[PDB]
This record gives sequence, structure tokens and C-alpha cells, in this order.
Amino acid sequence: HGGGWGQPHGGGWGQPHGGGWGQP
Repeated sequence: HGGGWGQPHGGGWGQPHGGGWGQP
């Protein structure tokens, strides 16, 4: 979740998942 665009949910892994909340 690098600002709201292509950094969040970047393919399914460490780009979504950011702790355990709404990032994953």
C-alpha cells in the first residue's frame, strides 16, 4: 500500500499483505 495505486495489491503477496488487515 505505497500510496493507493499499483503498490497496494501488487499481484497477491507482499504488495497486498501489510500486517494482517485490509492490505491482504
